[PDB]
Amino acid sequence: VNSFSGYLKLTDNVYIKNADIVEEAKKVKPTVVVNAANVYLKHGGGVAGALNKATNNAMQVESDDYIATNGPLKVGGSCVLSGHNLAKHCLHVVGPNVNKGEDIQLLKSAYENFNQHEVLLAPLLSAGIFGADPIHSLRVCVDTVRTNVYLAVFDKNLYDKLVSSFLE
Ligand SMILES: Cc1cc(Br)c2c(c1)C(=O)C(=O)N2
Repeated sequence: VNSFSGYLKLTDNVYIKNADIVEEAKKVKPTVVVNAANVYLKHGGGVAGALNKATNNAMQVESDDYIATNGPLKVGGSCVLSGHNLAKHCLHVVGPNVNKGEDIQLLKSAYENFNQHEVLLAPLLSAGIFGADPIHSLRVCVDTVRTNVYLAVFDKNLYDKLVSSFLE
């Protein structure tokens, strides 16, 4: 459990690896995997789509039941659901979608959710379709998260860019 290998230590508590977060979850068996969620927990693409596909749609079936009963999340908010075959727990965190005019300031609130878990496997929040600058997201992660966070970045050129930012 929580067998993270090959990570680069950026700060006392933030580590980063050029890896596919699904293959990391399968290798590492983390207590917590973080999903880059939306407020309706519709896992139709990006990390959310990849994680749900890896669970054989278990995640989407559970999420649909959660939303029908409980209503949507708030931007900056989170819920803990089953980690299925990937982790003990999935922390579904909603970062702002700046592509849709949501406030980038809520990225701090999104990362604050990580502090309720001792160790996490996570993507950068508000990246990809959510439209935030990934170098900014990593800075907010480092500034906000006090617990141990292992970041998985799939794209090599983005990974090198991110590492060249805290180290150059
Ligand atoms: C200055 C600098 C830049 C990059 Br990208 C790096 C490093 C150091 C590392 O040590 C590493 O692994 N990637």
